[PDB]
Amino acid sequence: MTELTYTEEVVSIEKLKEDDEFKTMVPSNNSREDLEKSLREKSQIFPLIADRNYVLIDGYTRLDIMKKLGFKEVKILKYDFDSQQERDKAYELIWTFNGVRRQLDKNERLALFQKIADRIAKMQASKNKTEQIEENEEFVTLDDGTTISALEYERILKELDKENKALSESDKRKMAILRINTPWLLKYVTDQKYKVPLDQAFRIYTRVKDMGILDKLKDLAPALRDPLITTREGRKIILNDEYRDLMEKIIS
Repeated sequence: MTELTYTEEVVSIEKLKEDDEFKTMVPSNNSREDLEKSLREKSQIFPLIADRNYVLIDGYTRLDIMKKLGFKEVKILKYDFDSQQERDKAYELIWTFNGVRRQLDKNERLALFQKIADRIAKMQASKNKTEQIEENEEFVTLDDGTTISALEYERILKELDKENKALSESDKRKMAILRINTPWLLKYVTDQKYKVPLDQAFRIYTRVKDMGILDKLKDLAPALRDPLITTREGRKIILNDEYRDLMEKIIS
């Protein structure tokens, strides 16, 4: 992978062009007032991240705040690549500057992590097709035709977080297995509405797959599946064995 280079410069605040995808990459959080006073008191401590053509990659909230605070010019890091052609590079920057961020809870960074890894996967299926064994058996098909195994996806995760500063070894493997084998289940961990813990979601996975009822659970009606999963009360029914009879009933 080519090395990323950039230069530090100051530009008119209106010179920055926004990319609606990058604008919505990072899950909404409660950090606005945080970097609102930072910019209020001591102005710009950190520069924003832009590409060669001044397309904003990272710093959409910060830019919005500064626009409203009268700021006329903003310090940036202009990287020497075209985000519209080398998206993969923009994707990496957004992860680098957000995955470790503390203002983001574990579930919001996981949702970002997946959003990133999914992008990188398509970026590699468009190059390879143009220019543990068990884990390599299962595959998922993204909304573009890009298919991939739990193994490849997991290796992609590691590449994005080698020093495990964002997640742990087992967390990346748990997430990878869920992402490929049971996407509908991962969404519960990713959904802002639920923020179901990963490790808890994975316990449900291994559990329901031992009972041979992975598909019954997946095919359950939302009215029944949501409460059974997004609630601690519901998980007991799935996890604690003294509730087998109830579970079998819920299933059908």
